[PDB]
Parts: sequence; structure tokens; C-alpha cells
Amino acid sequence: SYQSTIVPVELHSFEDAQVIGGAFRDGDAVVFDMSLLSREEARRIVDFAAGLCFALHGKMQKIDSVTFAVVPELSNI
Amino acid sequence: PVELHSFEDAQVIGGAFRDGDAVVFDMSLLSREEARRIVDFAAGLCFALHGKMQKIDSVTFAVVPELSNIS
Repeated sequence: SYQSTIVPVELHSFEDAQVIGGAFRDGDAVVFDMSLLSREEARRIVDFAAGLCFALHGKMQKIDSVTFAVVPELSNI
Repeated sequence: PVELHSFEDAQVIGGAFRDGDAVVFDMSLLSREEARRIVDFAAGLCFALHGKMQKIDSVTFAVVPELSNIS
């Protein structure tokens, strides 16, 4: 299946979750930074991302305190 | 109708919804924080599977899977 190299996303508010969701839903891995978000917002981003991962059997990884990644299930027929 | 007790129940909603079932959940027993975490998780769930979330009232929401239609 098609998938670009990992999509980077710099977050500024919870609404940006949509960018992560869009790319992840379309088969792309996404790494996003939460350096500029409040503690509350960061938490909302991760709960939304966990919802995305559970729904499509994706995997979420923590790179560091402000950097996380969601990776789609491997495409193998 | 799922009665939530903690954020850990997000999996109950998720499992059912992922299996193609509509889920209506009550958040009466949840803290303001937990309630919000549940809805954010559920929103990720719906976004991922092209589902729909509806607010029934302040403590009751529903996530509904995309309708199966083949042409």
C-alpha cells in the first residue's frame, strides 16, 4: 500500500489533532511535537491519538516528553 | 448502554465501536477531567473509522459507526 515517509506535525492547539488524524487514517506514520501546547492540550492530543490507534490497530510511541508518534498497522497481504 | 467508571472504560467503548456497534455511554460517575478524556478518545475513534459522535445530553454521548452500504 502507499504511504509517504513519516509526516511531521507541529501542534498549536487541540484542533491540529485533525492533521495527525488525517494522515494516520490514510496510512501514514505521524510524528508530532507538543512543545507549544499546554499540559491540558497535550493530554487531549494523546487521548485523541490513542483513540485513532485503537480504532485502526495502530501503535503509539513516545520519543521524548514533547514528541510522540502514531504508526499504522503494517500492510501485508 | 455503557456506564463509565474511569478512563479505563474507554476500551469498552472502543471495542464495541470497532466491531461495528453503536455505543451510548453515560459519564455521570466521571470527574470533569475523565469525562473530557473519554470524549477525546471517542472522537479519535470516530475520526479513524469515519464514525459519528452525538451529544444526547451533558453526561450522555453516542458514537455511531459508518453505515455499511455497497453499490
